[PDB]
Amino acid sequence: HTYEKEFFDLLKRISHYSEAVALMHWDSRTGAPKNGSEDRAESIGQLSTDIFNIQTSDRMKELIDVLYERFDDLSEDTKKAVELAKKEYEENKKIPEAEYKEYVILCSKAETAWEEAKGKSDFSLFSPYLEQLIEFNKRFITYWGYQEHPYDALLDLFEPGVTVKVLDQLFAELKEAIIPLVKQVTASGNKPDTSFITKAFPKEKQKELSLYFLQELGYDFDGGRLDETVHPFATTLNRGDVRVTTRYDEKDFRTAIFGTIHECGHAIYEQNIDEALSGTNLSDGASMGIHESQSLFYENFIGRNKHFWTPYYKKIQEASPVQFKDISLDDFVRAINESKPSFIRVEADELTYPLHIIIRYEIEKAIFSNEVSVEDLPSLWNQKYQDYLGITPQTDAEGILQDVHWAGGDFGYFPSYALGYMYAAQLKQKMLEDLPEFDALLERGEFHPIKQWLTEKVHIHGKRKKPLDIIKDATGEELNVRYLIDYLSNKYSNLYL
Amino acid sequence: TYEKEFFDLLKRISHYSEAVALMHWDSRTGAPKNGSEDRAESIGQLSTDIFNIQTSDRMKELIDVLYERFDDLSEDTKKAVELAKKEYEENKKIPEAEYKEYVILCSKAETAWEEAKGKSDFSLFSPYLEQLIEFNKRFITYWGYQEHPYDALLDLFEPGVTVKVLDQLFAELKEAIIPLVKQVTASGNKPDTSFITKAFPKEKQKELSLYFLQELGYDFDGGRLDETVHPFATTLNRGDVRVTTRYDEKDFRTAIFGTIHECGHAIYEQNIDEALSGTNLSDGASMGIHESQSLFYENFIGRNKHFWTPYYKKIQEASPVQFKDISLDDFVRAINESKPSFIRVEADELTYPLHIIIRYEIEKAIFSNEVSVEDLPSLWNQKYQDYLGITPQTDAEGILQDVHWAGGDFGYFPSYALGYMYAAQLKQKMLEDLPEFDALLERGEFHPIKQWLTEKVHIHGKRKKPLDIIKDATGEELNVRYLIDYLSNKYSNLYL
Ligand SMILES: [Cl-]
Ligand SMILES: [Cl-]
Ligand SMILES: [Cl-]
Ligand SMILES: [Cl-]
Ligand SMILES: [Cl-]
Ligand SMILES: [Cl-]
Ligand SMILES: [Cl-]
Ligand SMILES: [F-]
Ligand SMILES: [Zn+2]
Ligand SMILES: [Zn+2]
Ligand SMILES: [Zn+2]
Ligand SMILES: [Zn+2]
Ligand SMILES: [Zn+2]
Ligand SMILES: [Zn+2]
Ligand SMILES: [Zn+2]
Repeated sequence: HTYEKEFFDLLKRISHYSEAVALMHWDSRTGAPKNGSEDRAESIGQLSTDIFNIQTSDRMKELIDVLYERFDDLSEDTKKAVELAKKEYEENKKIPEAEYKEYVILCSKAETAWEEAKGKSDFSLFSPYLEQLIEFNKRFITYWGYQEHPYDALLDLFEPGVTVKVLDQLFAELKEAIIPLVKQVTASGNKPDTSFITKAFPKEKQKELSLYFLQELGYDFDGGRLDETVHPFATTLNRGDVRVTTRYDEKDFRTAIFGTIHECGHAIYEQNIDEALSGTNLSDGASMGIHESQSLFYENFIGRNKHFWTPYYKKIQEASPVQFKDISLDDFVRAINESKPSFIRVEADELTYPLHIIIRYEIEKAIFSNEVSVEDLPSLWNQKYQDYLGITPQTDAEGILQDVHWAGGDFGYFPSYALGYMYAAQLKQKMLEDLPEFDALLERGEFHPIKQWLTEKVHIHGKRKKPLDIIKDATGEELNVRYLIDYLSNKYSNLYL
Repeated sequence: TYEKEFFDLLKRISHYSEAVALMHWDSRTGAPKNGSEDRAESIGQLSTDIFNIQTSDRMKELIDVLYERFDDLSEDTKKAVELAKKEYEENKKIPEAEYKEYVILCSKAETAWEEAKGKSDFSLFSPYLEQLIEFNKRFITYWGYQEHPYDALLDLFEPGVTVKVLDQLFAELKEAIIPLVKQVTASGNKPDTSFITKAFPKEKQKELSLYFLQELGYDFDGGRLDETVHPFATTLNRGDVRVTTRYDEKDFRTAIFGTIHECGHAIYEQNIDEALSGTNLSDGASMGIHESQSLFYENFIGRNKHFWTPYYKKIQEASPVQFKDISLDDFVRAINESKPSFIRVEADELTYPLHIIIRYEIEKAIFSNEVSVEDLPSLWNQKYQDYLGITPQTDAEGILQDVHWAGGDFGYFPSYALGYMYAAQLKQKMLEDLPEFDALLERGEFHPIKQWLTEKVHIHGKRKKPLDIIKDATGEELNVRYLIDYLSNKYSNLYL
């Protein structure tokens, strides 16, 4: 089919602009000289609008139309690809190209601005951009339109189907189960010694471990690389180039470990999406939610599984000797999985983690129903952390400025971490049927069985299935919170109670 | 509105260049080998994207409309359009589909080249060197030429330079160098060069390179230093000119002169009139003029023994065991040693030109179809014997030595000699306004020298042509005499 090839040719063209775009973003987070900032933001905006144009072009629209009528004579991937392109057409089409362009430029600038604001713990430096980033999104919500809550317009950008109504009901149950559970954890003298955790752990050695764990867990270094960054992230330049980045803290080796493993999650996913889909519309994660189910599956359902540490603790002890000298493997894991309310989401424990997502969800729900101004955000932010965690951020760096998501314009994203955590919980239990020897594998430092399970259930499909079908097909039951609640509940009732 | 729409196309090209530059730089500093293929494609798409703007019909329309209206355009705009017209006319002779696959080939070929050099295996790079040469022979056809077919490629870098010109030009060089080296190779004055090949800790070298970069004027808020196989300097945008180097713990010289050399390109790129930023004119006047700046920094500063007066203290403290009880005097005497060798990039001042000539003739033979790919390693090793009296034992130190070809840079090499000549001329003339030059180096005060180079060379960007740059700066067109005298004198006082 000629029209088909002209269609995929265009996507593959977009594919290349994407690599250039992702590299520029990655380069900006790994050393790009500040003097080049302005032109760098300009170029990212140009190549982004290029992609935008190829997707909003009359020709693209004609190719879609034609291919829809001949829908039956086409293969599965082609059908899904055109339906996907059709939505992206109708969707972008609602936005003035001149606006998308300056927005993209603003994001590139806002993020560099943000990186500085956070490093200095300066809200006022970021504030100006935050106001615009939002002002743009409010406007975009108008252009796309919505059915219930205007915030759904943004939620739909990451989890098609997830609405404010659906989330309220679900975050309700999480509160109902986590908060009281976290109170019990707080009301006990079972607090495990964690003194050895906050000691000095030489950076150079943490770097060795992160690289090591990556190799161990299955991250392909021939198709990736590890580098340092203020805020860890994983990006896909092209199917053969999926990079991850982490952050080291000599007073908490944990941050790098779980951050690296977290990112390793996304990477593994990306490094296993069917190669046939490469260069196309469907070579991407099913949704942030399903993507986060992979990062969280690795970080939490492996990295935070005590058997995962049996074989590796020997190394950790040798990397920073004086610190873990005479610390029991048993004490070590108990120290790692210490649950207690803290300020940083990225570094929070498994039990208190969901609350962070909830806090962000609600603040955003407010920002887009015009209930809060940029000026009162820090105050609103701090209040929520008190309501759900009983602690109040004292600095901007550990407060509102903590995450990069807003700086990049990613509003409506955060809830996907919650969902992702739920998906991970559900995938984990169902995986036990096929791999009962799970904990045994971790102790043997054997991860291909687990990885393979995920590749066939999630990875490989890429965007050939939607989240709903991904989970129903893998566990044979739609997304159900009970699993996460049971996992968490059962796990933190034994460590403390 | 025409002039505006015109510069708007140029700025549009400028952002594609950053993207391309970055993709290139990234592929030389870490990019995963599995994204190798698609990386080539993206460079190709983005490169062809720039090509299409320069060859578009609307661009040609804007070109003509501004020419009619010429006399009313500004000096910058005039030159901007003259350049746009040259590239339009030049690129229009090449089939788009072909430039695209050619760009993709260079990207893939350079990747294959890094590996071939690493494994010292020519067979791995041969399949590519075959295609690169083919495309270009074919390009000579499209562009056309007058005297020698190689003239079409030489024109890509040094407009106005031809085989006739270079033959005569190099002829005088061989004549002055060859006998001069015999002498140096024939004297019991061989400076002691034992402490050089000692072990110099890589991590320490890196500190020095960063130190010298700061000293010589490189702006780190506008750039960065990173490692690579083959050092180079690139401009992503006016405020992002990066430089790379290569550390050898068994000869610190490689990283030092390598960095300072790249610093030259950078100090230049970082001083082109900002007004030309985002345009057609914000670049080097030509490869020769660029190599004139890198070579001025590398040789006329780095190799002027006075340069080491203020820094020799640091070199000793970085690797104390190595330079323990070695006189500053003996140091500079060893640094500027002159013995025939295999690697151009590391070759000494006296023998450097011979390396360029060897490549000049080889390339000349290549495009006049007087040699096949299969026979190049042979011919190459022969010339290295013909001019240096030594034969490469591995293709790594032989024909795989430099990257240029893998990158599709044929007709580029001569520009190093022209730059070296330009440097020699700029130098002697600079002595007129700066006699205390050697005094400045002893104090490590370079601002006087940089500012001179900036007013005479950098600031202009592409506003002036090389012929214009040199005439305006020295008062006379280019002249080999300055380089011959400089080398003649300098290396006669060392050994003879
Ligand atoms: Cl990021
Ligand atoms: Cl981002
Ligand atoms: Cl194994
Ligand atoms: Cl290169
Ligand atoms: Cl002296
Ligand atoms: Cl190159
Ligand atoms: Cl002197
Ligand atoms: F890098
Ligand atoms: Zn994540
Ligand atoms: Zn970002
Ligand atoms: Zn295995
Ligand atoms: Zn150079
Ligand atoms: Zn002297
Ligand atoms: Zn290159
Ligand atoms: Zn002197």
